Amino acid sequence: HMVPACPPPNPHQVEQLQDFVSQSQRLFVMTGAGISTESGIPDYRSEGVGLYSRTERRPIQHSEFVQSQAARRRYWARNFVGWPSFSSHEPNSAHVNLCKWERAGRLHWLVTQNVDALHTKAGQCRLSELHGCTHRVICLGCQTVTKRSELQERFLNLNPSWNELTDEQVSDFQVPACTKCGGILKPQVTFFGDTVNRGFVFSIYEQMKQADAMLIVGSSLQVYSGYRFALNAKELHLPIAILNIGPTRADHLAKVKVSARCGDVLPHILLQ
Ligand SMILES: CC(=S)O[C@@H]1[C@H](O)[C@@H](COP(=O)(O)OP(=O)(O)OC[C@H]2O[C@@H](n3cnc4c(N)ncnc43)[C@H](O)[C@@H]2O)O[C@@H]1O
Ligand SMILES: [Zn+2]
Repeated sequence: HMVPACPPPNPHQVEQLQDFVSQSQRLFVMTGAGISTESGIPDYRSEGVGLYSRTERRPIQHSEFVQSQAARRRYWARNFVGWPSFSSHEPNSAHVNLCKWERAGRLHWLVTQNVDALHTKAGQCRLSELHGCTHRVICLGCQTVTKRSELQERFLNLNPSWNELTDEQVSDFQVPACTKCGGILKPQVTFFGDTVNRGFVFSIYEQMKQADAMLIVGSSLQVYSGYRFALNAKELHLPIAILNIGPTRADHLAKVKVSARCGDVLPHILLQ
């Protein structure tokens, strides 16, 4: 399964993370793909187990999606097949506990790199989805945003022989067009080489200014899109803590690092 193996969790690290969280009133939290491996969603870079470490998965480049009809067909045919299982994943105790922390007024804001909607399903309201969400679809022509669940029905009517990975296998596969303008639809996620909207970025940094600490959960921070927010914490003179099984790009900035499954540790952190 998808959770990398980890030595047994060290109690002293756990204690230091508690003390970190106790010192905070306005925690800024960043999560990545490690917070959803316990929900059955694989991560990308866990050594020996992530999609890029262990498999032939290559992300799609944005510019190829935008410039090639055939690339769009291959993308969408795979996304169509995977949607019923992908859409059925549930939040795990880590997402649930972060939502508790928000209810208690101790989590100031959370940013995720994940596109899986799990923080939303769990009920995290003070949330930014840094890379978007696969449950939303956007037209490249008019910017209208629709629900992915609604697109599925449309895929079924257009490709009824698929209800009975190369260009040849995808020939009988047609992609629904935008119903407002006839333009190209895309999952409202940040593909490789596309960049996050600068006003959105700027609004997340604005939430940081009032935090008093940062916690990173379940990200390698290898992608600059996420690591920049740890850099920003350091510029704000915020203490940083990490709860992550493998190494991260921010390990040198952290005051406290807990190498442990996040669903084993978070339920133990108390707010009183
Ligand atoms: C634009 C897009 S969607 O980019 C995606 C993604 O948003 C982005 C950033 O990736 P990430 O940091 O979210 O994911 P990854 O680099 O795979 O790191 C996940 C980390 O989680 C750790 N981990 C694994 N399961 C656990 C666990 N249950 N408890 C605690 N630690 C865990 C792993 O050790 C690993 O260091 O890169 C991709 O191309
Ligand atoms: Zn449109």
